[PDB]
Amino acid sequence: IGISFRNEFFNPQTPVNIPVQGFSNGARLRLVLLPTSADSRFHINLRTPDDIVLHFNARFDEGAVVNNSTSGGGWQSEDRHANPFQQNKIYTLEFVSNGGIISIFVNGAHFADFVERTPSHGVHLIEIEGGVHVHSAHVSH
Amino acid sequence: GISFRNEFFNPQTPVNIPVQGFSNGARLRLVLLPTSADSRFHINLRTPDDIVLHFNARFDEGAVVNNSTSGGGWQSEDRHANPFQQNKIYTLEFVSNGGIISIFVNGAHFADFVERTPSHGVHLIEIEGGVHVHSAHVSH
Ligand SMILES: C[C@@H]1O[C@@H](O)[C@@H](O)[C@H](O)[C@@H]1O[C@@H]1O[C@H](CO)[C@H](O)[C@H](O)[C@H]1O
Ligand SMILES: C[C@@H]1O[C@@H](O)[C@@H](O)[C@H](O)[C@@H]1O[C@@H]1O[C@H](CO)[C@H](O)[C@H](O)[C@H]1O
Ligand SMILES: [Mg+2]
Ligand SMILES: [Mg+2]
Ligand SMILES: [Mg+2]
Repeated sequence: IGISFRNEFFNPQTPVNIPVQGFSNGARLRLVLLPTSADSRFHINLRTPDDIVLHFNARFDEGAVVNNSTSGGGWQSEDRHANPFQQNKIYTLEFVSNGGIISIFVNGAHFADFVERTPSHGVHLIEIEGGVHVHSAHVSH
Repeated sequence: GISFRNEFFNPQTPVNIPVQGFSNGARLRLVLLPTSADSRFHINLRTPDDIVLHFNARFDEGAVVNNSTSGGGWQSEDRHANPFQQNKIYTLEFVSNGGIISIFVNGAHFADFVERTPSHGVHLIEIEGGVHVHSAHVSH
């Protein structure tokens, strides 16, 4: 398992599954991504050992982003947003976690807030799956 | 394969740390406690072909010796006083400055080491010998 002096990795293979030491107190995850036509959805999960704190799901089949989470392994209430992505275009997607709110930006502009339902301090894994190519992934605490 | 856990605690010696991104400004910070288990310990910063810096604390000789390899053979030593005592805690930091690695102990400059081969491609840190590692941290 390799680490980086800049906490950044290029061209990781999907599905990407990357350990992280919590995701709170101002942690930022920056992804440069290209949604693909290989699947009609892709998602990013910020997972603790027990639950998903945030599941961010881009859905080209439904024309939406769906955010949700699990508690005791069951899905909670969905937040639905417009889909800010187009397949085969490049996006910089950032998540920023502080004070129980995970703020989400696309190409530098605020896209949505997610009010977490389980503490993001317990996050231990960043998972990226589905119809998406990850060009780069970076975490700053 | 890859991890954003750039700081970790209490790894067992010997520690093998696969790394990338050792460029100008990169900093390795270790909190260590030398032990009586062996009269020496060392830190190697390696590329896939050579040791860029072998930092070796020696309680038997009363010195730190720095060196490097070319084609697997040792080059010329730099020898310094030993700043460490067994069973005391030290923060040891190595900073790449794009050709000179600057080494600090407890926040004070200890020594510079002039690289004998470029270190851009350092891919592996090893920590071995009579030392307990409380933490390792890579950053800029
Ligand atoms: C299970 C429901 O089925 C579909 O028709 C969706 O429109 C709903 O959102 C549900 O899908 C599930 O939604 C969760 C998040 O709430 C996950 O995205 C899961 O992958 C998806 O199957
Ligand atoms: C082989 C030499 O043995 C003693 O004379 C030491 O005082 C010298 O420093 C040499 O020791 C070797 O030094 C290299 C670095 O030049 C490595 O530390 C190696 O482990 C050590 O045996
Ligand atoms: Mg399919
Ligand atoms: Mg500089
Ligand atoms: Mg400089």
